[PDB]
Amino acid sequence: LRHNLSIDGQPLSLAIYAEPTDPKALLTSMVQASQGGSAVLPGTLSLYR
Amino acid sequence: GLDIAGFMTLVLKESLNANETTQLVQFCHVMAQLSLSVQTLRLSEAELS
Repeated sequence: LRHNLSIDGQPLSLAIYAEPTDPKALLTSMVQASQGGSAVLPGTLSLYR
Repeated sequence: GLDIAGFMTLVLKESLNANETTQLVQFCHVMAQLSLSVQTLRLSEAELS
């Protein structure tokens, strides 16, 4: 009587389902980087044409 | 305890070291560990840079 059950202890009020929050999806993206050139070496002038 | 200069000088030296060869292989194992950790974490080029 105190816990509001039946004669055999079965609950008189149906327990709520408590539907979960459920998982979510994941995402990824691209990443870039930048660089410069190398020092220009003075070409040793040959004799050819 | 090896810098890059000592690194390639002792590499070009034909393993003329008693324990500094052990130091060099420890250096190589450390770089291998770092590379494998980077591969496992999938750390990207720009992030590492």
